[PDB]
Amino acid sequence: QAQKEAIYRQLDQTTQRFNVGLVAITDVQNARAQYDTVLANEVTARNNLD
Amino acid sequence: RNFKEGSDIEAGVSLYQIDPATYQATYDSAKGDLAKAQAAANIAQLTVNRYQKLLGTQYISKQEYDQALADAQQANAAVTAAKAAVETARINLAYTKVTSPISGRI
Amino acid sequence: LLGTQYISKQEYDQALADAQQANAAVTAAKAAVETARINLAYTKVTSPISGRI
Repeated sequence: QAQKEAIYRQLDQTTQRFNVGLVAITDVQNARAQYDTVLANEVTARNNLD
Repeated sequence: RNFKEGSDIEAGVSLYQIDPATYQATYDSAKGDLAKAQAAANIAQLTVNRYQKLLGTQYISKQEYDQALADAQQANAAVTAAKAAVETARINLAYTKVTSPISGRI
Repeated sequence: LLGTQYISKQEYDQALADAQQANAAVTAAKAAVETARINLAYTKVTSPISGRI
């Protein structure tokens, strides 16, 4: 969960760079991709949770 | 010699001509750096301007934004520097010549 | 490079930065070169006017 909190805000800021142009989308997609894996990660836990 | 000998002239109306050739480029030399001055500084300007938008956002790292904002601060100072360089040159280029701030019979 | 957003507009900014100022340095140069050359033009004294010497 905190991972997402961390990894999302990153991805969150990353777009802000692409919003500032400070990143390209490659940073973005991967960053987004980088994020999504987090989501992929977490759900399993809850899955595992149950 | 631009004037009419023995005529009366206004102030600073330049009736002679030095050869600007040396200085004229000399003025340019500063005019070059000023551009270089504004250039490097302008980019700094954009840099802070971008970062400023980061302000309150994540990566900004108040130190770092400050780093550029300095660079903003720092670069523009150089901007002021070159501008004078242009200025000193210009006043050394259009300096020539007319004339004894006084406006009178030549 | 910016054709598909592969860099940082910041970055490209920086690139143009020097590319901007670089030529200005060039300008600082050609201005320089002419300077001495002008002096070399001073050498080889030109009659500033025409007439019987």
